[PDB]
Amino acid sequence: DWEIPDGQITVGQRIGSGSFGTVYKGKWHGDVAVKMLTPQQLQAFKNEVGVLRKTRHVNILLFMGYSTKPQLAIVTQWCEGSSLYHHLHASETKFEMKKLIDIARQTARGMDYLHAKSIIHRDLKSNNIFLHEDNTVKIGDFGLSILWMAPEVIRMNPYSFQSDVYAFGIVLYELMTGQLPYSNINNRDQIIEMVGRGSLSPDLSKVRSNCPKRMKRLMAECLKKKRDERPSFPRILAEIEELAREL
Ligand SMILES: CNC(=O)c1cc(Oc2ccc(NC(=O)Nc3ccc(Cl)c(C(F)(F)F)c3)cc2)ccn1
Repeated sequence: DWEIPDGQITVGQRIGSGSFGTVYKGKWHGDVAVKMLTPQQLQAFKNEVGVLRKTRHVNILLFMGYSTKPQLAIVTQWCEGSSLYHHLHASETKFEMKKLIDIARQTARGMDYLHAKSIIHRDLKSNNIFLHEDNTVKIGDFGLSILWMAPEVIRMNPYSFQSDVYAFGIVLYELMTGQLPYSNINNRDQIIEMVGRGSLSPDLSKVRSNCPKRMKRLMAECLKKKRDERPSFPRILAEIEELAREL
């Protein structure tokens, strides 16, 4: 069992807070993150712990334990650095194509793993891909998001391995263009209607000129409106892993 008895974790700096939990930096045999949940959100707690326990993979945020006294707390490793989102869209940081692809490859490894464990992420986006120490991808759920929704998710079960695939295609888009899709649509409501209705889809011409042919192909395959035309992560992982053998 992975329960951590009361009194063992030293709870430090409050890191961020939301409708569904508050996260602190912690000390428990070194640095951890501690996510506090209110007593009323027990079910959420069990469900989040339930999925985290199912995972042991270098590109997934490492689950370490939980506490029921005196609070509902989830304990993960601590990551240093910032979200892929922050790297791509908030910092003049322009990655090299080799680095971009390596990020794609690691994200794909993580997502491939999650699906192998029968886990649909449901909320994949660049805000949830942590660049631990600038190098290693840690996929988790850091939320406490329409841009990454498949048309079928938009329309309102809509969540599948293939809706995850689509979100990942949108991550690919960000990596390959540096931008977010639909940057030219000032209206969130418009994006929801048009993407749902079929009317709207990302402009793939916005990609870097040094973007690999195999990657533009892949991206577009991940973004297919009919979810059954989208490829699975083993294929995706294999095409990327092949592509990265451009060394
Ligand atoms: C600057 N550094 C930090 O701010 C920092 C903050 C942290 O706080 C966190 C605490 C808990 C979580 N909880 C999850 O991620 N829950 C999760 C749910 C579903 C699924 Cl599917 C998964 C998945 F995909 F991993 F399996 C994970 C995420 C982040 C951790 C490390 N570092």
